[PDB]
Amino acid sequence: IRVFAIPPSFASIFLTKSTKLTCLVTDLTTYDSVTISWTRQNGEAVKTHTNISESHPNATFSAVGEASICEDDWNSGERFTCTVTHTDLPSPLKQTISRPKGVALHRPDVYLLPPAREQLNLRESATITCLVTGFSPADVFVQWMQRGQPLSPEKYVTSAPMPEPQAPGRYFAHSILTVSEEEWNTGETYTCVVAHEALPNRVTERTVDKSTGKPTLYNVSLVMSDTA
Amino acid sequence: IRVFAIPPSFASIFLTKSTKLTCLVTDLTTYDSVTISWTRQNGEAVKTHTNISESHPNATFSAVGEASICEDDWNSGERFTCTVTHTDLPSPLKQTISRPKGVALHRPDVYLLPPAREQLNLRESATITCLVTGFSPADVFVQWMQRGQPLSPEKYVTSAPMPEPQAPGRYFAHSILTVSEEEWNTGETYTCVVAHEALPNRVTERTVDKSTGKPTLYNVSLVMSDTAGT
Amino acid sequence: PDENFCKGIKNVLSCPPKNSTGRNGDWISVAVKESSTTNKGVLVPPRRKKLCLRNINQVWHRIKDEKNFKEEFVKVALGESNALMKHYKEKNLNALTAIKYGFSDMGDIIKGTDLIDYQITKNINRALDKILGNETSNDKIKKRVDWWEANKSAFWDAFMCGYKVHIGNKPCPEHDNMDRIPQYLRWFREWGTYVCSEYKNKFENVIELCNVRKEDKCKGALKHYEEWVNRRRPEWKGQCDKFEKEKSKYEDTKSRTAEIYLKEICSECDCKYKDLD
Amino acid sequence: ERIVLVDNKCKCARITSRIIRSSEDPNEDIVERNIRIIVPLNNRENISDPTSPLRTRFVYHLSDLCKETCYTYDRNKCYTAVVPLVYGGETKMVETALTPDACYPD
Ligand SMILES: *[C@@H]1O[C@H](CO)[C@@H](O[C@@H]2O[C@H](CO)[C@@H](O)[C@H](O)[C@H]2NC(C)=O)[C@H](O)[C@H]1NC(C)=O
Ligand SMILES: *[C@@H]1O[C@H](CO)[C@@H](O)[C@H](O)[C@H]1NC(C)=O
Ligand SMILES: *[C@@H]1O[C@H](CO)[C@@H](O)[C@H](O)[C@H]1NC(C)=O
Repeated sequence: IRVFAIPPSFASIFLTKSTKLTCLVTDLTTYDSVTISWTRQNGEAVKTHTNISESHPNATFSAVGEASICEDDWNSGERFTCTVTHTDLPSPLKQTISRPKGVALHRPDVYLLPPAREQLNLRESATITCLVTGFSPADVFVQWMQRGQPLSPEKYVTSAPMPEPQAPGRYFAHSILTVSEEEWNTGETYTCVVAHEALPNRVTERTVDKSTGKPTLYNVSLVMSDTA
Repeated sequence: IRVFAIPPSFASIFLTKSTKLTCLVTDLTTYDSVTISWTRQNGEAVKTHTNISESHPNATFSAVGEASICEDDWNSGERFTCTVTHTDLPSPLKQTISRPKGVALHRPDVYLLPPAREQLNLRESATITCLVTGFSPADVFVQWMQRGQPLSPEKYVTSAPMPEPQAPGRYFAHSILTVSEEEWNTGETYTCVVAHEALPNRVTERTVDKSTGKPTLYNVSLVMSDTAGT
Repeated sequence: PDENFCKGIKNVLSCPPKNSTGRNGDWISVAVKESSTTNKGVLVPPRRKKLCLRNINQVWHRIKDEKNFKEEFVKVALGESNALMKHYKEKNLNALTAIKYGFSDMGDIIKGTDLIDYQITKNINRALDKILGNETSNDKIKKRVDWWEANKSAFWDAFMCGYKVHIGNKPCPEHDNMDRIPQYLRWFREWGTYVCSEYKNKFENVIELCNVRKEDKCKGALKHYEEWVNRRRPEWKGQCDKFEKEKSKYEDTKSRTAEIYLKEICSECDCKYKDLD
Repeated sequence: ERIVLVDNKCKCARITSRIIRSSEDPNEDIVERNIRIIVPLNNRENISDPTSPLRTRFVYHLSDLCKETCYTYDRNKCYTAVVPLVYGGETKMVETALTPDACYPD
């Protein structure tokens, strides 16, 4: 009998380019006269609700209604309130979501590691990892683009952020990608992007290639003598 | 009221040479009426738990489990459960735990990636990733050592095992050791050890340092003598 | 005649050995696919992963005519014929299946319908499109299919040139015209043949140990068999699921169970099928 | 047609000599030594100890290898070491397999 409301993380607003404010009802079957609204402090119920769900024997009838707002309004801590009025309870069900307050904004220092030499000796595949660390919030959305066009999400897995041991307020996240080793031998730029609020432009790109990690000079010293 | 049953990892099977089942009950009121015997597939039990603490940092109850089951039973995969006698729960809770049967055994590959040159230009910290590929099942044990003696667990952090992006049943593990930049520049050998059941010797070790991991130059003194031969 | 005419020798670049890797390839490890959602559970062979396209990778941009386009694929086909047979000469096995599978894989790369996400495949597709002219997607796909169907003769003759530099006097085999069979069915057949050979070996071992003699070595043999079947079951599940999804679109695959499709046509030992039932 | 006099595995030297057969003339035919020695270029000085630095100076005494810590691993033999392992307060020393395909259970 609780209407869970999901706050749009930075990954969602980055991937979908717009804002979604949703109200999902849990442990409640489908009844008529559904009344849901998104309201701020002074009050602007100026949006519509679409895609009403259907009953489920687990009683998770969503009754979801997505709200589209400006990007900076959500970042301004408007503290939107979702009030749900239904037949079971005449009193409105007030559940609220807001942008977190007081969180420090420390920009990530993304490091792109080329595949190891032991990767390439077996000639099976190349495992490029994208090391993202130093971000104090945990809103990380990492894509991979080759030659401009983004890669499929199936190739790369972005692990959930985990606490940093040395830095108490910072988190680290790693996103590896598995690609064929001969394609690495051909020579093609693989770019890993990181999306985060604390970045000056919320986008930082690093480029890896066959020639990023190479010995700059060779110091062969051939010494042949016929004496002992 | 929080309850968790943690399977013994292969490190607990190998290093400790004893299988210890723990069904921990935490964050609840204290009654001191815990008497839990680990039930086998049949009705009989093997051993009772030990060392229950009646205190918690948040002033609650913290419980632990303890037993000694033969390793052949775990190889058989018989289902085990932990039932509670402690009096806060009106009905005992059962947590069925067993080794999964039918899972594949792929040998993991231990791979070391040196710190990026961009990070080394900062001159404060150097991060090295011990990337493990193609182990099944998920339970993997990883350690970091410097020149043969182990490091503290706080220095290096390892991520939870996750499914492989493209492989059907394989898993990958990613572990990082954060050290100062000057230590990396001195040439200290940093090594990673991964323990898994599917390995040949159950332990495989790899070593990386400044000269090995993406070195800037190849210095070689190619001296030869007595080309006349005998 | 059922042979090939005397073909001039062309320059070919060296390729890494197929047996150079100590692991000898991994069937389970798949690197890149077009999509793992609509094409789920399909397994790439080590042969496809080790498919050496070094010859065409050097001159994929300098090429400007279809005569050189045919000639360059002949050069890489000769290299594949040398590489596959030398690998199986040490293994003492017939290399005709590998030769025809490699030819079909190369032809599907020429089509652009090969079940791979190579940019090399995209580069060759763009080069062939600019060779014949640019049209709409379906039109250029059909034109490339027609061009490969017309020009496969020289490529296949080069393959038996590499075959007959070793076999010699014995007659050349027939084409068998499986080019209409797509990539995933051929990978299914290759996987079935490989896993059936390994089941033959492991079953022979477990019989010769357990049936005559519970010895500890026999218990180890049973444990190895259990490990291998546990490893190979998800592969069968994924490939059978893929077969069920792409079931209805050809006549040859109208036979309902995938195992009998493997059994009834070719490239199998009629021994084991790993059915969950 | 070449006689392999000495084939040392660690130095990975191949001491073999061949004679080019001349035409119908007095003998000035060329005698050669087909020695082909391979460097690891990334192995450490103490091949058994993984914690060694990189070796730069490779000393190849050709007369000595005909009849000294050795350079490259051999797939036939095992070069193994012991590494500590900790699950907690206890410390256990476990032998490890430095190279695959050499100590694999066969
Ligand atoms: C460095 O090489 C030396 C040989 O010059 C070895 O040291 C001893 O090797 C023997 C035989 O393997 C072992 O039984 C000894 O335990 C080694 N000594 C020590 C102190 O461990 C060895 O190959 C290398 N040394 C080390 C410490 O790894
Ligand atoms: C290269 O070798 C020479 C002598 O062989 C040495 O003097 C020089 O320092 C080496 N280069 C570097 C960068 O150390
Ligand atoms: C490079 O090798 C030469 C000759 O062995 C040596 O004199 C020099 O000190 C070396 N330099 C470094 C940086 O290792």
